[PDB]
Amino acid sequence: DDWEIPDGQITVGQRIGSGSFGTVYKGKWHGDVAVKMLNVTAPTPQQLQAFKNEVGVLRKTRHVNILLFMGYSTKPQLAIVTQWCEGSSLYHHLHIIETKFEMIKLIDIARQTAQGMDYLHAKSIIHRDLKSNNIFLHEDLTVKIGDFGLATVKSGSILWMAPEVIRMQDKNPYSFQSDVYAFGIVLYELMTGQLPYSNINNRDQIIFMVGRGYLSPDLSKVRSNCPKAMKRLMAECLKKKRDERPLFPQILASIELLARSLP
Ligand SMILES: COCCNCc1ccc(Nc2ncc3cc(-c4ccncc4)ccc3n2)cc1
Repeated sequence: DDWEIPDGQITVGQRIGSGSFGTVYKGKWHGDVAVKMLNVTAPTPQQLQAFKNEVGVLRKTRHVNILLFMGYSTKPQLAIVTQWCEGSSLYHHLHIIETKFEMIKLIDIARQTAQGMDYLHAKSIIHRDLKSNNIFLHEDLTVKIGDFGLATVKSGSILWMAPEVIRMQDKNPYSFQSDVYAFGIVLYELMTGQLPYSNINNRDQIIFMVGRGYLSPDLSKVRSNCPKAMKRLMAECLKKKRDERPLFPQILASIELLARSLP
């Protein structure tokens, strides 16, 4: 298959954010789309190789809970195109507008997010930048997992980084478990309506402490009706040492099981 999208086809619109390799806009191409895109046609083989790699990953993802890849432009500017999510990111809902989701919808947002990752990890893909920001909500109902900028087979966003990633020896601290840890921090975002470590106000300290294992999210901050199995599961994903964290299959199952025992 060739998903290259010929020149002239796209009508690019309003700015949205600065994604890993460039700038996102709303655009049009057989309907509303998103277009992540590098503004310069000065594209060094560092930029032009990242792009080639993101596309290579996006083109292996066909799942309800992964953001639908649709195609790529080379000319005029480098561009990647995806489905447009009516509803914005999970970050926006939880922290910007403070949407008070029902506890069942929370558990489902978790369920679904886990499903996407599980699918991703079976396809042998490490997302490497999971976070509410990159989790998008479709008609406020369905979860779509986003920015594949960093992502691979075989960045000033710290709060979702496992300690070994904050630490650094290997060029390869990333694993399915380092993804599990970021997922851990999403469960917390969802169960607390809050980013972790708000008592601390100094970012560099957060970095140092997490990596050492002095800081770790305050689970007492969960909502009352948060099930104690969900409370116990956050703990599994947030376990300081990578080897004690469960992979997504067992996480799904646990969220599934706990969804069943539910008022
Ligand atoms: C305070 O109120 C603000 C109003 N919200 C505006 C709004 C609404 C919806 C979106 N939706 C949307 N929907 C999907 C999006 C996908 C990517 C994205 C990022 C990286 N790679 C591919 C796509 C990036 C941004 C995306 N944004 C954005 C802003």
